[PDB]
Amino acid sequence: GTTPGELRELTDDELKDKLRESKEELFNLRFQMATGQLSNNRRLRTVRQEIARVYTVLRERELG
Amino acid sequence: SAHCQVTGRGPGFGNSVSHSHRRTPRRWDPNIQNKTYYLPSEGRRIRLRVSAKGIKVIDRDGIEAVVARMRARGEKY
Amino acid sequence: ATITDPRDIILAPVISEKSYGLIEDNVYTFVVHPDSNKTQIKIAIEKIFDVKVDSVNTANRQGKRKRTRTGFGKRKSTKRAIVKLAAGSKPIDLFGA
RNA sequence: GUCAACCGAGCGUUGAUCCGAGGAUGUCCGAAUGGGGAAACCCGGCACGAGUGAUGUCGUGUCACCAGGCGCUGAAUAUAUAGGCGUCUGGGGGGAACGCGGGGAAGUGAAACAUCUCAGUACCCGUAGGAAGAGAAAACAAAAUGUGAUUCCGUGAGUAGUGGCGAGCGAAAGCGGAGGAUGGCUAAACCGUAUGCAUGUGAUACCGGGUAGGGGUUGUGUGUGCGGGGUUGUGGGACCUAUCUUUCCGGCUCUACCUGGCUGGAGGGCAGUGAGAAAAUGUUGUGGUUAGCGGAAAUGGCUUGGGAUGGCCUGCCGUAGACGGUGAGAGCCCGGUACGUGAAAACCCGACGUCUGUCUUGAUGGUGUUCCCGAGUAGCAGCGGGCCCGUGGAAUCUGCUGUGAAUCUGCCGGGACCACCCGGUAAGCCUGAAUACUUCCCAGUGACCGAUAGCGGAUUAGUACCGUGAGGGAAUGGUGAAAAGUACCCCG
RNA sequence: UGCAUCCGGUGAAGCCGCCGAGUGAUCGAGUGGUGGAGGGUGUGGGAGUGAGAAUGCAGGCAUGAGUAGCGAUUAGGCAAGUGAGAACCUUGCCCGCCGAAAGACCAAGGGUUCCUGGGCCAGGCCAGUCCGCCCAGGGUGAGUCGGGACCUAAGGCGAGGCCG
RNA sequence: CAUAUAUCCUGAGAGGUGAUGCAUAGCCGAGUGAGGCGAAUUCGGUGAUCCUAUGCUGCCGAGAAAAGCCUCUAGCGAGGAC
Repeated sequence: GTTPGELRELTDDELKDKLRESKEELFNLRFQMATGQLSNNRRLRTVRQEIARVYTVLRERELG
Repeated sequence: SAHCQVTGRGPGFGNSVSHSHRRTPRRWDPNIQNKTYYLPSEGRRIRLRVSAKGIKVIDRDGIEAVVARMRARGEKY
Repeated sequence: ATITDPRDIILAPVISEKSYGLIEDNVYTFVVHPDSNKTQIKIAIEKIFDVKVDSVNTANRQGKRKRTRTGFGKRKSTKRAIVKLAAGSKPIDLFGA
């Protein structure tokens, strides 16, 4: 649970930390989903969105 | 044809004749030739596709003049 | 920026009797991205699990072609990759059978 | 999201779903463009970065082709060039019609048919634009004291005419109108210039006379590129030469001095993103477009009916009785209309102030003669196209060859041609508005269709199916007010 | 459709009718059944304005007809089986056929037809518990195999280029 | 200097290993089908359209190219070769 103004406080390397973490989460979720060990499907959507936000912020900071 | 170069005297397309007509063209070409010339400025021999008319133009007008006029048209001489 | 993550290639496991007969003797089958390859998959896996792969394989699968009131549709192709972990032998826990 | 339900798991007043404008990401093919290729899939290089014990691998970029400019070199070969290497900017293809230039048929009609016509149509090519092209008189006209760029519409006119004088084709002038910009910019004579191919009065000449140092502002030539001057028809213009001579000075006229003529700045004026030079600037208008929003008045009464929006009887609103839906025809239920509102951002109009130039060192007229007024062109001859005009007595406009002139007592036209008069001043260039058109978008109208109709397509529609391929090319709408879609039992 | 008026969920149209009418094309504001929302009248206006024939078009249905055929020249059978249902499906023992093929392996080509589980209103020229049919799920693993990253022929494309 | 069965090259195959293995006849009960032990494994004939053979012989119709392999230098050359 994050938002853009919340993230814009974070510097780059912190963003990459959260980025890699979220990708690990997405991976573990896909395995759980196959296995059937998952119920809250929507976390996939949420994580996918957060990754998009993070790349977006990086590109803002690279075109600013 | 490769097309003239100093003027642009391209073809034309006639048609009929006498003795009853028949409708039927016969391109009226221009008379281009392959005369060459010499540029004393840059020390070079140039070959062109120029009609006799254009040769007339040259000899009463120069060659430098003509190549400048062709440079305008940007022909790939 | 762009960040190569190895966990975006490996998409998912495989869950089936063949796969489990392989797991009984330490061979694991995953589903990968079509434009992957064996060196890339080897590196991804022996990074992610810090475990010692020695040989990798692959396969392709042309998707099935079902029918509909509309007409003749078609599922998606894939690429299945098959890994034989070496004598290191730490099974992949996150699999969850 | 949906046909399209079902299930699961969630989010949301901290403002979700939804709508609008701008951005970001943007796999692979495709002009496709690193090389290649059976389109969407195979192989690489170079710089950097990530990664392995090293290789393999991975990520980010970039590398095609030509045209032009600039830069380095100048092969045979001497000048030097083509070419080679690097860098910078362009172009490349798609499109529904509309346009301009070029090419360019035939079936048909002629009761046959070739000339003719169908048609300079279809089609093909090359290039465009939001419109295009044409466009400022080398024009019309007829002695009227006329008109005054062009284009598109109405008429003249199915006429004068043309035509195997057969089929058939077919103007223009003139007149009324729309729109108005009766519009601008150049070359040449002549100077000042950098030059560049040449030479040497090597001197009485380069300049305002003259007082003059030099001893060449090269002395004289000749084209080139730049800047002035000059843009016309009743002819004008450059030299010449008087007159009034509508700003201050800095330096210049080779030079100190009197003048004439330049090179600078300054108030100023004019104009401006104009066709007439070109870029951005910041204010900027409730100016316009791109989401929307409010919005008047009956649970009215009796009856029918499953349901009243019906009938009958009572009221009301109305800058709103257009339309549609709602369980049966609804101004007063809903959606919305008349009407008024509304834009942080982007886009378009002008508006401005920047910014840019531009005339200002000036003009009106005089006066007698030399010079210039767009050259392989106009004209003439030979074959041809198209003009009402089919080679005819056949002008004007033109295409290829061959020949080939002058500059104002010049030249071209006024339907052969000649003399007179008239009009106009070609061979350099730009020019808006009226006009034509709709792939797409927005809002509406219909004495148009209403599922064998209407777009081929209300239904998966250019789909299925057919064909190797270009290419053809279908069929199928309706439960009811709402699924309340027959729980349960019996035969099977 | 313009205009004026009339009927209509207290049941219009449309359809099946009965009874009747008009000199005819035709008519019933004359009534019944079905059915469920628009229609009639008079005057004018305008027409995609009247079908029985085009070896006419589209759909549906008949006669032929419950007839011909049911796709080779190898040939089937008995018991048991599950099953609602068995000439054909599973197994057992017989029998018979090909045996340089009617056997085993590749290339082109096709594209899940392969295995398992379930299924039989469509299909199979009969029926069917069966099937290449239907549904879901599963399944194809290459340093050495056939190709590419290695090369070239026929031929193709073709920078520059020449012609047009 | 050379004619040798010298020397070298190429090369079907026989032989040893490969193989203390595998696998096979069969037996056992076992019943879906699981299974487990598993003997001898010599000698002759016959005979390929297959291999040496891109060989050999003969004839005329006179019989793909390039990569690859080996080699000589140009050159990169103080580090590396096996």
